[PDB]
Amino acid sequence: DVPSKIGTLLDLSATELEQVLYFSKYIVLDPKGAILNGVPVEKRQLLTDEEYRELRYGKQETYPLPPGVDALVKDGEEVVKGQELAPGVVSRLDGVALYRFPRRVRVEYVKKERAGLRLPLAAWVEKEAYKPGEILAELPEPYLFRAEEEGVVELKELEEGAFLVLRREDEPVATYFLPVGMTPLVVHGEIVEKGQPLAEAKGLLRMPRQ
Amino acid sequence: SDPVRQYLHEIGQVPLLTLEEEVELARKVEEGMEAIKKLSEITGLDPDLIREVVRAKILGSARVRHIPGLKETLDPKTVEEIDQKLKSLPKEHKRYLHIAREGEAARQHLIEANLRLVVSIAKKYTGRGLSFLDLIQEGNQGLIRAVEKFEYKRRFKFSTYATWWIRQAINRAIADQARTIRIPVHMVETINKLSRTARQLQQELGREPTYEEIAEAMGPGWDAKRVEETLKIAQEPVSLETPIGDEKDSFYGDFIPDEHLPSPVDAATQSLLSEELEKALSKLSEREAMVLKLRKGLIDGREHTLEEVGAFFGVTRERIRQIENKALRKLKYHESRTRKLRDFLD
Amino acid sequence: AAIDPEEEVIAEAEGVVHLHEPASILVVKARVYPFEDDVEVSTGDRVAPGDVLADGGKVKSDVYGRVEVDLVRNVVRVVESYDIDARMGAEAIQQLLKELDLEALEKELLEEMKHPSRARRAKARKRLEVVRAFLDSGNRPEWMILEAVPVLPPDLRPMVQVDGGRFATSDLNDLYRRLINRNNRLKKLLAQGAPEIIIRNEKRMLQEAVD
DNA sequence: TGCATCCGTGAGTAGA
DNA sequence: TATAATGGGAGCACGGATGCA
Ligand SMILES: [Mg+2]
Repeated sequence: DVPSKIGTLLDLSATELEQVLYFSKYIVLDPKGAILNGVPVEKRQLLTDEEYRELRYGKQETYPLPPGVDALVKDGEEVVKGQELAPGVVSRLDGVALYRFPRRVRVEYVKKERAGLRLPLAAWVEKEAYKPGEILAELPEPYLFRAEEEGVVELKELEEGAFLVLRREDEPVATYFLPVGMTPLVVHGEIVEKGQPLAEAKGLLRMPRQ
Repeated sequence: SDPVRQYLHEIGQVPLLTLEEEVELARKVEEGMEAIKKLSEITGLDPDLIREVVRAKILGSARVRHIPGLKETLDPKTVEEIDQKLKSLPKEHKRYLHIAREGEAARQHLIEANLRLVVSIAKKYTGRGLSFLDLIQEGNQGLIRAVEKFEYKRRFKFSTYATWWIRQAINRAIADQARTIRIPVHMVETINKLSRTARQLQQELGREPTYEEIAEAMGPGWDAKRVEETLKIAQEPVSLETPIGDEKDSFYGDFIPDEHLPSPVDAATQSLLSEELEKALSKLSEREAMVLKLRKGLIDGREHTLEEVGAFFGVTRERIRQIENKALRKLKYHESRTRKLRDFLD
Repeated sequence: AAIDPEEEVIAEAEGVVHLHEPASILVVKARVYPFEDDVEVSTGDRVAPGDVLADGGKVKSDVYGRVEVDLVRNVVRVVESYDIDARMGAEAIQQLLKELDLEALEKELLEEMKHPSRARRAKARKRLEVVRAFLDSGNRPEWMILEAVPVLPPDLRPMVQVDGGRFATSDLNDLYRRLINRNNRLKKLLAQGAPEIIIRNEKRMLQEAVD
C-alpha cells in the first residue's frame, strides 16, 4: 500500500523492500568489519547474492584443464591475476592454486647403490665427490671402457647415463656406471668377455643430472 | 516479479559437478557418516546429537533449531559444549571430527549441485493439483533423501539413484495435498486405477462405461456397488464463491440455507412445548410427576437409574418404575380431556 | 585409494610423490598455515586475526576467515571471509523494526523539518506522520510482521453439505491449506538441515502464501 | 517543475 | 531404493498520488 508504511519507517523505497522481503537481495544487520570493493560494509546496506557470497564465503574460481595437459604451476603456489595457469588457461584472480583430481601420480624412487668405472689417470680430475653436471674427466682422445668380468649384460638406461650390470647365472658378478658422454657399445642381454669394450667414452664426460 | 524465474536463476548459480567431483562429494559424505558413527563409539554420545552439532557448526551461526528426534534441546550453548567435548579428543580421535565436518560440507554442496534434476522431474508433474514450486520443493526433499542414502561404491551416477526418490517424493506429495478432504494414499491409488480402467473401457467401447462394465474390467471382488461408492467417495467439494450469473453479482453460497441454527418458529415451538408440558403436569400429586420428570430429566437433564431415582425421595427400587407408568397412566387422563398436545407431535 | 583393493596403488619402495595432470585447478583467496603436530580448529569454524589455529598456539591467523582443514596436504587453510550478519525477508525486516527507537527518529525528522528545501520537509513530514502515529497509538512497528497467523472460525469459512449430498466450502480453507502445508514443509526442511537455496525458496513461497 | 507510473474507481432492485 | 536422466511455459478512462528524470 503506497507509500509503504514499513518502507517509510525504515527509509526504504518500494524496490528495496520488495527485493529484501521476496529474497532478491540481502540487508546487512551488522558488518562484523566486512569490506566490499575497498569501502567497508555499512549497516542497512543492500547486498546482491554474489556480493553476499563473496563477503561471507570468500572468492574462488575453478579452471578446467584440457585432458592430457600438465599445469605450468605447482600445487599450493601463490598466483597473480593475469598469470597463466596453463598454456590455454588464464587465472582471473589472485590467491592459492590447488590441484583438483590429479590423473597421473609420478613417484620418484630413491636408489642408493655402489658402482664402478675404469678411467685413464691423466683424464680423471681428482675429487672426493661429484655433483650432477660436474665434469668427471676430460679425454684427450677416444677411450673404451672394457669389461673386467665375463657374463650377461643387463643394460639399465636412465634419462642420461646408464648402469650396466654383468651377471653369470643368477648372481650379478659386476656393476658398472656409464656417465654422460659415454656411448654403450652393447645391448640388453648380450654376452661379453673380459677386455671386450662395453662403451666408448669420448671427449669431455660428466655426471648425469639425475 | 516471477518466483519461478528467480528460483531458476538461483539454481544456475551452482555449477554442475563432474564424475570425479560427484564421487568425491559422495565419498566424503559416506566417510563423514562413518566418522560420526566412530565418534559415537568413542565419546559415547548420541550419533544424532553429534551429527546435529557438526551440521550446526558447518551451517554456522545462521541457523540453530531444536530437532524433534533429539532428547535434548539444541541451543548454541549446547553446541559449544558438545563441540568443545569433541575437540578435547586425542589427534587420532580428533581426525573423525574433521572428517565429519568436511562430510557435511560435501553433503551441502552435493544437494546444491543436483537442484536442476528436481526441476526437470517436477516439470512433468504439473496439473495434478499442486503448484510447480511445491512439486520442486517436495522433489528437493526427495533429493535430500537420495543424498543421504547414496552409495558411490556401486559406480552409479547420482542422477540414477536420485530420480527414483524425487519421483517418489513428488508422487507422495501429489497424493497427499491435492484434496481438500484428505484421502489415504492407497485409496488414492485405487481411485486413479479406477479412472484409468474406465478410460480404457470408454476408449475401446466408444462410450462412457457403466458401473457393471467397470466392475468387469476391474477383475474379481469388484461389483457395480463398490465402483459407485468409490466414485462417490472420490468426489471433490465445490467452492461457495463459484459464479452464478453472467456478472460478479451473485455467488453459489447465497443459495444455501442454514439447517443448523433453529428458526424463530422452532425456538417458539420448543418454548411453547415446555410451556404446555408445564401446564398439564401440575394436574395431580406432585412427587410422582416429579419422579416422572426425574426419570426424563426435566429437573436435572439426566436419566437416573432405578436405584438412584429411587434413593432420591427416600424410596428404593421396584416401586419407582411402577410409579412412572402410573404417572403415565394418570398423564393419559388430563391431556386427553383438554387435548393440547396434538400439534407438537407433528 | 580405490573401491576395489586390487586397483589400489601402493608404493614399492622409498620415494617422493609428484602430482601431475590434474582434472582442474582451483584458485582460492586464502592463507596457508602448515601445521606439524595438532590443530585446535575444525572445518566450518570462523576465525578472526590473532586466533590460535594449530601447534599449541604457535601458528595463528593473519586475517578474518572461514576454516578449511586439509588433512591430506597437512595444512590449515583460512579462506578470507567475514562474519557479516546479512539477512533476507520479514525476519531481517522485523529485526530492523525492533531495533527502531521512535523518539530518536522523531527528533531527527524534526531537525529535518527545518531544512530550506521544500521536498525534504515534505518527506520528513510524511515519515514523521507515521512515526508519531506509532508513538501515539502505542503500537510497535514490528507488529506489521506476523509471527503467528490468525485462523478464522470454521463457521465463517464453512464446510457444508448441500442438497445433493455433495460438499461446498470457502476458498479461505484452500488458502489456509497452502499456508499450513508450506509452513510444515519449511519446518521439516529446517530440521533436516536443507541448503540455503531450498530454505530461501521455501520462505519466499511462505511469504507469498500469507500474501 | 512537468512527464509518467501504478493503483483504484465506475446506479439500484429483480432473476439466473 | 540403483543404466542415465540436471533452468518452466503461458499470454477503456479518468482520476489522484507518487516516483523520477
Ligand atoms: Mg468384477
